[PDB]
Amino acid sequence: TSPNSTVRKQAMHSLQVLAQVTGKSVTVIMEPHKEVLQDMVPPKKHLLRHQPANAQIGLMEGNTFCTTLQPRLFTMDLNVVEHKVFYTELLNLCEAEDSALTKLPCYKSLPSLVPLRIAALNALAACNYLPQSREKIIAALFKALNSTNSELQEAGEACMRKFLEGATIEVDQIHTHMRPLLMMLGDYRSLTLNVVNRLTSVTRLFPNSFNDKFCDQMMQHLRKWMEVVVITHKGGNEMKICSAIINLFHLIPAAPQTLVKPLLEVVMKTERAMLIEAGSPFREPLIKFLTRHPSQTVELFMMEATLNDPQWSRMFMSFLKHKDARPL
Repeated sequence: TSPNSTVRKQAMHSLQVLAQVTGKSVTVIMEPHKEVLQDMVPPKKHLLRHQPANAQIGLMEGNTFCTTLQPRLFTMDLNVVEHKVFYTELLNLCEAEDSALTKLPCYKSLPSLVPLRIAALNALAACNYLPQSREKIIAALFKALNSTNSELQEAGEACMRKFLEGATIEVDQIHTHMRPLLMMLGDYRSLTLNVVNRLTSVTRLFPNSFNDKFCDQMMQHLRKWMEVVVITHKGGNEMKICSAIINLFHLIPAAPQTLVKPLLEVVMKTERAMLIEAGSPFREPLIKFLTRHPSQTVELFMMEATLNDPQWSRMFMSFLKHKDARPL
């Protein structure tokens, strides 16, 4: 529970090393000592609001560590007053606005709340075994997963991955929590890089969520974004938007093989307009998608007319030379 992040992480790593060398588990090693944690896991004698931010993060990380062990060293029970207080503080920290935290004196001087929010989210995701909590925890995890902050988004994805290891989540819950984002992406201008990153995280965690019609909508949006990229190039983040959208396809299991032809056509059109082959950032995600349907790609490229057309032949040769193109 040390406030010093280096010493805390080295102690946790040291306990894991000791468990690996001895062959015992971390819980067995920590079990006779755990008396020394009784005041800290969960924090009893002080409210976290009174404690400095570094101490708060250290206590939350220590709680996450003790609760994440395979046999839990401490099991939180919401019937215990201190445990409910700690859980409520974690929920408030995850849910509250940045301005509501800033007015609190302990946070008032942090350069960024984001490390505190990540530590709180990790401490909340560790409570996957309490059946009463799950709805609020899932709501907080989805709020973090939908955060415009990149670091908070990645932390939300990781915490959701950690939470799903010990708790189920229903498809209805996913659809209800993701409905605000899915409704907004009807127009192509709404597809910022953050939105596509959030969709990527959702499809990584929950592959079932997205179906064929979503892939068609993403294809239409990608066509419009590639047209915008070409217009911008002719006039002189859209390239990253395009690349992320293409990368989204190979992570959706419901993406049909029929997408290969329009995807190749739009990438070829954009590259020909921009006159780029080596510097094209569309090849890396496209080859990931093509390797998922290698027979369709080979049959499309190995057509006589397509092998005569020098541009398509060049694109085929470039794909076949790639490291990931073993299926092709």
